[PDB]
Amino acid sequence: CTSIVAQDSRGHIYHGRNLDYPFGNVLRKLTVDVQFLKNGQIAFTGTTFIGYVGLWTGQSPHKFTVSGDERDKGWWWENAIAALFRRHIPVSWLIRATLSESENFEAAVGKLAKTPLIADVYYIVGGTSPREGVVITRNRDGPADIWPLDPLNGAWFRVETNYDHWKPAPKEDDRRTSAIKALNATGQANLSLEALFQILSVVPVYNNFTIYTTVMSAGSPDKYMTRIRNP
Amino acid sequence: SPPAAPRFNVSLDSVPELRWLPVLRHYDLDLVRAAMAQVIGDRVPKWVHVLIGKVVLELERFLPQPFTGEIRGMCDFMNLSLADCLLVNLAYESSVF
Ligand SMILES: CCS(=O)(=O)c1ccccc1C(=O)N1CCN(c2nc3ccc(F)cc3s2)C[C@@H]1C
Ligand SMILES: *[C@@H]1O[C@H](CO)[C@@H](O[C@@H]2O[C@H](CO)[C@@H](O)[C@H](O)[C@H]2NC(C)=O)[C@H](O)[C@H]1NC(C)=O
Ligand SMILES: CC(C)(C)CC(C)(C)c1ccc(OCCOCCO)cc1
Ligand SMILES: *[C@@H]1O[C@H](CO)[C@@H](O)[C@H](O)[C@H]1NC(C)=O
Ligand SMILES: *[C@@H]1O[C@H](CO)[C@@H](O)[C@H](O)[C@H]1NC(C)=O
Ligand SMILES: [Cl-]
Ligand SMILES: [Cl-]
Ligand SMILES: [Cl-]
Repeated sequence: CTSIVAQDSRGHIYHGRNLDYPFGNVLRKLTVDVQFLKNGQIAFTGTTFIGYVGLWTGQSPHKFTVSGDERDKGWWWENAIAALFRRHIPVSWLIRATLSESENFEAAVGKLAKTPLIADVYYIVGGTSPREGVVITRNRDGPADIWPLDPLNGAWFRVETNYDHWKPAPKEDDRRTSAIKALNATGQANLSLEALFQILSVVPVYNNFTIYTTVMSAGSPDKYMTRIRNP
Repeated sequence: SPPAAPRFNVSLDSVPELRWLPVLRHYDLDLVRAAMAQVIGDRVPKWVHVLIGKVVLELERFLPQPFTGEIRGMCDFMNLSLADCLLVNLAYESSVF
């Protein structure tokens, strides 16, 4: 997977992600955008596969955007014990709980970073005000690292694939470099959801296993868009 | 641009067991069943299959609603075994997917 949170020259936050998984020929058909309604009003939007209630991609209107990437760390008995005896919750259910409950961006970052999880994950969160973009590298108990944007010092985007950002990326599966090269070439002034879709369309950021690309900006909630790839 | 994903509504005011059914009615449920059979059969070890069935009576209660009720609602609607619907929804946690 690949998730991107970035900020333009105008202080707006954009968020996009590719969800990579095998079995595309069957799951592409099942992709849906779901608007979850509370009392007739859209409480939050999410993208899932019909039959799967957890959200790996979601948006709270005018509050924040969330997407989660896979982090392979630990052994099966850690997930089993964390789920059975330590009463941690699933990774994609916390994303949805955050979209439904958290009142603002800073509150979602705290809920996503500190709530115990059955497995590791990378949470990418985008907000509405400037600087509101972060990569939360998660452990089962808490956050292993918190990596916010730094526009004033030039770091106007964060790219997260499936590896710890402070270590080098495997040369065998190096989609991070392509995303950054595409972001470096786009530029902060030209940044937009359309431009974010073009970046997430770069090979191998968009690869054989990509099922869908979602782009979103909580500050402009109506532009939420999921596109299914090479059906 | 490539085709936009279908967009549907889910009312959180409805009971969890009925929340997703308005969405499922738009799909040939056999296709959902077929996608499960390919992803499950090609990944799950048997001891997990027995284990999750062994623990369905527990997983239903200590895992937080409405996630458990929503899964049970779609599973019965599709005439599937809850153990498998719970397994798909816990695919990331099982680590075997
Ligand atoms: C980390 C996000 S991921 O989707 O790419 C992933 C990577 C590794 C292991 C598990 C998962 C994961 O989160 N999922 C696996 C596929 N899935 C499925 N949902 C359905 C729903 C209906 C059906 F017929 C088949 C499937 S498979 C649920 C979940 C998104
Ligand atoms: C999904 O739900 C939303 C909100 O409940 C619907 O949007 C409303 O649509 C009616 C007309 O159909 C308008 O009178 C309201 O003002 C709309 N509300 C909002 C907040 O946009 C939307 O039509 C529903 N979509 C489907 C396919 O049922
Ligand atoms: C805790 C459980 C076992 C009840 C349910 C969950 C889904 C969390 C789980 C957790 C762990 C698990 O182990 C998979 C073992 O794979 C090793 C052989 O390839 C299987 C399932
Ligand atoms: C992107 O640009 C910044 C500033 O010019 C630089 O620090 C960074 O190394 C560049 N990365 C790539 C992959 O070109
Ligand atoms: C589920 O099984 C019942 C039999 O109890 C049947 O009436 C119904 O049509 C079935 N639905 C589907 C989607 O297979
Ligand atoms: Cl909810
Ligand atoms: Cl980066
Ligand atoms: Cl895992």
